[PDB]
Amino acid sequence: WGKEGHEIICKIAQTRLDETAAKAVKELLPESAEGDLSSLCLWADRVKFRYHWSSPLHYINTPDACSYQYNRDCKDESGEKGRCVAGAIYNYTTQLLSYKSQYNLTEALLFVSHFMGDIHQPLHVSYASDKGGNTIEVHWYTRKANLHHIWDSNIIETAEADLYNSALEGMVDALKKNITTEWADQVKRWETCTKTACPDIYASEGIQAACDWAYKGVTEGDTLEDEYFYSRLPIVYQRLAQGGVRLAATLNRIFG
Ligand SMILES: *[C@@H]1O[C@H](CO)[C@@H](O[C@@H]2O[C@H](CO)[C@@H](O[C@@H]3O[C@H](CO[C@H]4O[C@H](CO[C@H]5O[C@H](CO)[C@@H](O)[C@H](O)[C@@H]5O)[C@@H](O)[C@H](O[C@H]5O[C@H](CO)[C@@H](O)[C@H](O)[C@@H]5O)[C@@H]4O)[C@@H](O)[C@H](O[C@H]4O[C@H](CO)[C@@H](O)[C@H](O)[C@@H]4O[C@H]4O[C@H](CO)[C@@H](O)[C@H](O)[C@@H]4O)[C@@H]3O)[C@H](O)[C@H]2NC(C)=O)[C@H](O)[C@H]1NC(C)=O
Ligand SMILES: *[C@@H]1O[C@H](CO)[C@@H](O[C@@H]2O[C@H](CO)[C@@H](O[C@@H]3O[C@H](CO)[C@@H](O)[C@H](O[C@H]4O[C@H](CO)[C@@H](O)[C@H](O)[C@@H]4O)[C@@H]3O)[C@H](O)[C@H]2NC(C)=O)[C@H](O[C@@H]2O[C@@H](C)[C@@H](O)[C@@H](O)[C@@H]2O)[C@H]1NC(C)=O
Ligand SMILES: *[C@@H]1O[C@H](CO)[C@@H](O[C@@H]2O[C@H](CO)[C@@H](O[C@@H]3O[C@H](CO)[C@@H](O)[C@H](O)[C@@H]3O)[C@H](O)[C@H]2NC(C)=O)[C@H](O)[C@H]1NC(C)=O
Ligand SMILES: [Zn+2]
Ligand SMILES: [Zn+2]
Ligand SMILES: [Zn+2]
Repeated sequence: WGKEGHEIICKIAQTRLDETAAKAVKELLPESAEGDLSSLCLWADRVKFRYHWSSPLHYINTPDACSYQYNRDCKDESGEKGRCVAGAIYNYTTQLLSYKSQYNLTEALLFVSHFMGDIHQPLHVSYASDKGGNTIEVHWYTRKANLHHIWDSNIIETAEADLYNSALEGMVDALKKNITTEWADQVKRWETCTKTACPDIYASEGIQAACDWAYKGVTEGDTLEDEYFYSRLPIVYQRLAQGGVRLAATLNRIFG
């Protein structure tokens, strides 16, 4: 996701922390964050080149199909197993279990927070052949955009402006209300993990969404506008809510 998606996920998550996780997060964040996890939930994107080994950790490349399997797909372009967003979530969650080494656990917190978000963006678990939709060039209303960017940013930005009247917290607040009043039974399933982290579950949902919602109906050169926007917005909402709920549930397990 772009900035807005990560902020939403991290705002939802931080308000769902239990006392032990809330305490650990306050302790691990730098002073400059002013206690707010969401102020640093794009940090991982800002070290893609300084930590160039981290760049493949934001996504999963799959074959042209609707399936994900860790052993088949969780690898970087050189074939190194584990080097994908699912593998990164396992790595950094494991590191945080040691909290109160060799590792910087502030970085581990910021990585797991960002990557729990990215594994929920459908086009972060999608086809190698189109670079997760980056090579699918369309228009978003009147402007050129690639499909990946539409999912990272344009849908959310257009909703924030047109539907939420530029209210920086309107979408968050509406998602939180629905977590309580519309989605309670589902939320319980979203939180449950028979392990500490369950990223493969989330990735498998994501490639299915990439097939059925993101790529579906889209051809190079199309104009995506209201029909696509209104029909895909509920799945964006779902994935943001899932990401926030699962980030909190995972941190609660780690720090508990
Ligand atoms: C899980 O989370 C962890 C933590 O975030 C991730 O760890 C990171 O993993 C990446 C690789 O995936 C590492 O980067 C690579 O590091 C090696 C060198 O590794 C040694 O040096 C590291 C840096 O040390 C200096 O800096 C520190 C900090 O300032 C100082 O303290 C030191 O004194 C040094 O000055 C050091 O971090 C490494 O230690 C880690 O590993 C050891 C085990 O060996 C542990 O004991 C430690 O506790 C610690 O965990 C280690 O000592 C580089 O060689 C890599 O770069 C080369 O290769 C790249 C291609 O693969 C290429 O792009 C680069 O240009 C570079 O290429 C050059 O060198 C090659 C080899 O010689 C040549 O072939 C090539 O031609 C060219 O010349 C790369 O930088 C991170 O260091 C590591 N970070 C940490 C903190 O551990 C992990 O990836 C995560 N995994 C998943 C799945 O999420
Ligand atoms: C665990 O990991 C985090 C994230 O990587 C580290 O936090 C980062 O620390 C660095 C400093 O090491 C901060 O950058 C500095 O920010 C200040 C203020 O903007 C700059 O003045 C400073 O610039 C100087 O140093 C650079 C060194 O390369 C030079 O390029 C410049 O020219 C200039 O001389 C530098 O940019 C990051 O902002 C900060 N990131 C975050 C997200 O907080 C942890 O480092 C610790 O915490 C820091 C706040 C600071 O107190 C460090 O001294 C601490 O080590 C790191 N924890 C570790 C290693 O224990
Ligand atoms: C929070 O949950 C509420 C309730 O589900 C969401 O509002 C509902 O949004 C749906 C669209 O996802 C609306 O349904 C649509 O209505 C039109 C017109 O009838 C129809 O063409 C579509 O086929 C679809 O049925 C629904 O009217 C609306 N409900 C209410 C009471 O306003 C809301 O969007 C959710 N917000 C977030 C952030 O999740
Ligand atoms: Zn992202
Ligand atoms: Zn992206
Ligand atoms: Zn990212």
